Amino acid sequence: PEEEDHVLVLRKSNFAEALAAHKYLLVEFYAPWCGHCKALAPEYAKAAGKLKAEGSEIRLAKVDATEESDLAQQYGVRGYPTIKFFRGDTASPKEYTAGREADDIVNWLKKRTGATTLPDGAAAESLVESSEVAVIGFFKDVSDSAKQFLQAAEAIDDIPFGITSNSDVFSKYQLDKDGVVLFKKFDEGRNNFTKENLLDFIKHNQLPLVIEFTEQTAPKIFGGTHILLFLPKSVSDYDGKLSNFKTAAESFKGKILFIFIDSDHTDNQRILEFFGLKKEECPAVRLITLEEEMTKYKPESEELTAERITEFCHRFLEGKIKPHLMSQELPEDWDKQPVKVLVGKNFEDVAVFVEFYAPWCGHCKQLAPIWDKLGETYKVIAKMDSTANEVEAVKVHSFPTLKFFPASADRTVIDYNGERTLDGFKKFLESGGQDGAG
Amino acid sequence: DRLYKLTYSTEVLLDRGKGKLQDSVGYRISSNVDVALLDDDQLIQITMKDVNVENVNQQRGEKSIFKGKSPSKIMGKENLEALQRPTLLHLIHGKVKEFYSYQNEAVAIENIKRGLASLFQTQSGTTNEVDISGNCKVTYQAHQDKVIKIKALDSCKIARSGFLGVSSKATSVTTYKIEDSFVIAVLAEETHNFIKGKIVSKQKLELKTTEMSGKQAAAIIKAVDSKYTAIPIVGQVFQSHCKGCPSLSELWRSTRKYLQPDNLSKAEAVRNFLAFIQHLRTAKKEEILQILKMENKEVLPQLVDAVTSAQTSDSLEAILDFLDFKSDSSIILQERFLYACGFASHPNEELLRALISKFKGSIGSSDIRETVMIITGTLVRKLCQNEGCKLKAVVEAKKLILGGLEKAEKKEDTRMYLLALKNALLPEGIPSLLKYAEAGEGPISHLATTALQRYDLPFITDEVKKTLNRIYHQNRKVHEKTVRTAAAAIILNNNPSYMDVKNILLSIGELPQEMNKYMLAIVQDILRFEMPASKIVRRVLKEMVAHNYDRFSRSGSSSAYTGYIERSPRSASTYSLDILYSGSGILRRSNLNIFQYIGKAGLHGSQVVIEAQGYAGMSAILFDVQLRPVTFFNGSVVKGLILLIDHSQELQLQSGLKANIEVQGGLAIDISGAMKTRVKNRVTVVITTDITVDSSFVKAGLETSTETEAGLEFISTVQFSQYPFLVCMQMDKDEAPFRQFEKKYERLSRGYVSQKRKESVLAGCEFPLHQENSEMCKVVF
Repeated sequence: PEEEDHVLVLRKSNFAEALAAHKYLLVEFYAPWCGHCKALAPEYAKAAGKLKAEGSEIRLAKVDATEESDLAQQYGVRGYPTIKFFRGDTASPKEYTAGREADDIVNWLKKRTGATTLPDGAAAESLVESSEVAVIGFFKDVSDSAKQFLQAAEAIDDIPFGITSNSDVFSKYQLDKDGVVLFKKFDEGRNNFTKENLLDFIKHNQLPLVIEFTEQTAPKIFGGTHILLFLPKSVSDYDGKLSNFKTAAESFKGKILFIFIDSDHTDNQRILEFFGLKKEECPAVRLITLEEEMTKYKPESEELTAERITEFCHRFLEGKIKPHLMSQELPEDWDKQPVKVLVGKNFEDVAVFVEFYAPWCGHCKQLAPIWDKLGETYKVIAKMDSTANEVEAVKVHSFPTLKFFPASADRTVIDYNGERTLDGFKKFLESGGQDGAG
Repeated sequence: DRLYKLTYSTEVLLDRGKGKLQDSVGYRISSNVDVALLDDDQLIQITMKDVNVENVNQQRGEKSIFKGKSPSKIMGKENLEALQRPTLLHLIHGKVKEFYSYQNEAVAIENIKRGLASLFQTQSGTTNEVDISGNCKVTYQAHQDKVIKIKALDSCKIARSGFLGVSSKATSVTTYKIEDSFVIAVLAEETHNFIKGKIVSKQKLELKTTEMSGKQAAAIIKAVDSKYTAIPIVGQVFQSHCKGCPSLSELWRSTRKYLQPDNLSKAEAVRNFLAFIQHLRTAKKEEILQILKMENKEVLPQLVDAVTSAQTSDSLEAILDFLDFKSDSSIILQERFLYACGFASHPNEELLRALISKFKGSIGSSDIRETVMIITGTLVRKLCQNEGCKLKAVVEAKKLILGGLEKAEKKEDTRMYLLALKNALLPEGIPSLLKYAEAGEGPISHLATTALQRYDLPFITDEVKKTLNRIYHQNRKVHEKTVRTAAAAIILNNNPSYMDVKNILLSIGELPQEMNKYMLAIVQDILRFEMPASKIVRRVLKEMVAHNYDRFSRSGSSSAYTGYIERSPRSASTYSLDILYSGSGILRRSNLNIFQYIGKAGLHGSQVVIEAQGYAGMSAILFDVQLRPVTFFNGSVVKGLILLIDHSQELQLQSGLKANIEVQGGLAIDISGAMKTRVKNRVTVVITTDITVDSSFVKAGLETSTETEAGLEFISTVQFSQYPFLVCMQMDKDEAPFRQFEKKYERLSRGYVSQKRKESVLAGCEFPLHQENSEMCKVVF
């Protein structure tokens, strides 16, 4: 195997050889273009040098997952900075989700080899705030349930479980009996507690209610229905709107994820324009589902407050919440003109004969007096601005593809192909659509 | 055994294919035929009495020239009695042994008697029989009382020259209504169903009533008459009348001022273009060569294209003797010669051996020498797709391209052979192309990659896609972005794998935003068009790591749109305009693709690729023919009158009639680029379908000059006053007239002449591209 800066290089010819030879090997399925792999490679080399200079059998190795996609396809690797480790007989590698630096890897491998201990005179700081979410396990006999707690501690590698046997720590953390408390630095800081309810409790309390939309947080968001909020950071009462969003997030924590995104930054304007909102409403609330189909939902009440945003997720859970479309509704003076407009909003209740025109084409500009005269003579014929609205039944590559609307809602598509004159359409409408259609 | 008194008619029809319409018709030649019998060898006498020509469309009545002309006047003095002069035939087991007649007569009058005697030479079986047409796979379908004779006219071996295509059918179901011993009626359907025409021949020989000793039949033919000499049963080529009179001072002078360079846009000018080609095909070598001796050079390229569009033995020698390849003054004439040879629907090996000898010759212009090799690969591609790759010329040409590319000593030769291999479509150039795709030179690899893009899915394997992966993913070295996107376009189109789509979508965002917008738009255009590759993309997008809106939201200027100009469940025509801009928004590779499909098959109709950097160059494709790419600068752009299709199967009908099914389609193009930049695509489709039936004493014709104009002009409305690039793309089609024609003839060497005319104006609309481009363009609106 090729060794560079004490890092084995695997190109499907030595990966199996390296894993069968080195029992304790750290795996990296990196990519040439990814900036995460670009930053990880010096850290990977530093950790490989730290392990190699020490007298330990563990080392590090990188695999180009782009050129070696079979390893990613067999294992199930879905990320480029993904770090894994294969020990004995086939087992799932430890999902490395901690800090990707060298000494962090050195501390992390000790957990996977088979909790952390610190002196109790750390001024009650190091044990609790060693990391962002650090759990301390309290037990007088570090048994029947203590061994179960230790097994749960060893179940998750990414959580730095604590060991406590000193008597003053039990009283200082105010526990009459043995228990598990999750500590954090963002939401509450303390959450006191089948063999799975403890893991569910830790995963539920570890989850932050609100997430600032950034590059770093983004892979964890889709890793786990993200109700967004295009709230400017410099908006009027940013704190109050954010507190209302937090109170909304307290109602729905795990099923619906709450993300607040600053609309002031131009890097988020692409996210703004993906939903269609060109910063029309600063406190606007949109829910996006990304399960194989991007369906951006529309809240029922645009009069939105803390309660409205709070129960909007319940409204979405009811299933009655409709998707959002950029289709304008019925115009103000539709009744005055003999030809009326049946928009995509009214394309089912009111939409008789429909047509799908476009103000783009100059031939449609020339036909506008002709279509005015046809409607003036026939004083229902519907023109539809499909550039702004959307057609659900069919698509129009050639936009004046006339679909003759039937009677009694037995929908059929028959293409009129006349000469675009003021008399041909009158002759088509003189037969009631029986002649000239299709 | 005795004299048989039968009546005969020769029904000739020239339909337009409507289904039931008496718009155009042909003459009916009628006679009362007396047949007398003069081992299974037998000799008979066939005599034509009461021979007269009548019309079957008597609705007009006396509008034709059959009124006031005697039957003697119509056919002439000698030919009326020549048909009335008896003819002989030797028949063995229902097949033609030998055909005997006086032979001192016109060819066409003998053809009628040759078609008349074939009804007694018939048999449930299949063979190559002897008849009027020649040697064809003849399907005998015997019924319980009658027999159906189906003749595969594709399998006919005759001397007549029979050769973006024209489909045809040649159903020749012939019914010999036979009751007791011989023909009591004949129902001979001779439909040639090929803008379409149904030219129908029919003959009705009905028996009404009836009333030399020797062991050898060899001398009996001489004993009846000494002039009864040997002649074939197959008809011969004749031209009793003017026919294709050359008339260089007369006929060419008529079309000299109807093909002027100033009115090439007009479809009336292009209508005379196809007429003069039909004259030159039935013309001798010295006749065509004399026209170009003192012709004007300004109207010469139309004549050069017209001569080259004939594609006969003498005309090819005439144009090659006229055009001196060593002469560097006539750049355009050889270039028009090469293009028309490239656009020839039926190129020949002698032309290929000539063009090989041209490359072996001392060609003064290297661009023409490059153009020869580009056409040489085009001829090889047509021949190897016509089961001719094993030819002595083809292997010589393949070794010129393959060996020259493998062993290259000059930079221009590599660029010449890359363009040549692009037209060649040789599967053995793939190891050379993948070598040149990874060679590290920009234009060389990009031309090779686009050459690889011309290759199909069976010609691209997993190893080929893995070879292009290192170009796109940049595993080993850096490549230019146009090469990687083209390589990504090949992989996504030519059966991508699950991980291949998986890795490409993950690359979006990490690439520069100029490439990110285009690469997103390519996958976006994949999803919109419901491609078969999109199902794999849908399985990749099923996971949340690929369907995330972080990658789907990109601020860029590039685009990739594909739509249908026309679509039907039987066939469809597609177009696309995938323009990739730079980081600053400058255009880099705009791919204007024009495609046409017919059922399962499809033909790349056109492709104009405008490329800019900082150089400025354009690449032109016309109907599966990569032309020589044109560079505007470095450090009347496209103009030509050319043919598209040619179906000129000179049929010999079962009744003994000469049917010339000539379908020609030509256009005049004028593509000029001026920079606000516009590119025009001026198309004038002029289809002149002709089906003329002649027998040198009665003439009938039908001409359908369905001519259509078109135009697809793209405008790059770009505003660069502000820091964002306000780039608006718009392809504007202007109004073009649509016209149809129909002519009818019934002559006997004014006549039954009529003209039908229709006219329509097609409204033109701007192409909307995609709605993202529509937002910037609505500032103009």
